Amino acid sequence: GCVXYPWC
Repeated sequence: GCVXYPWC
């Protein structure tokens, strides 16, 4: 889970 997901 990258900061932004789904909009990473």
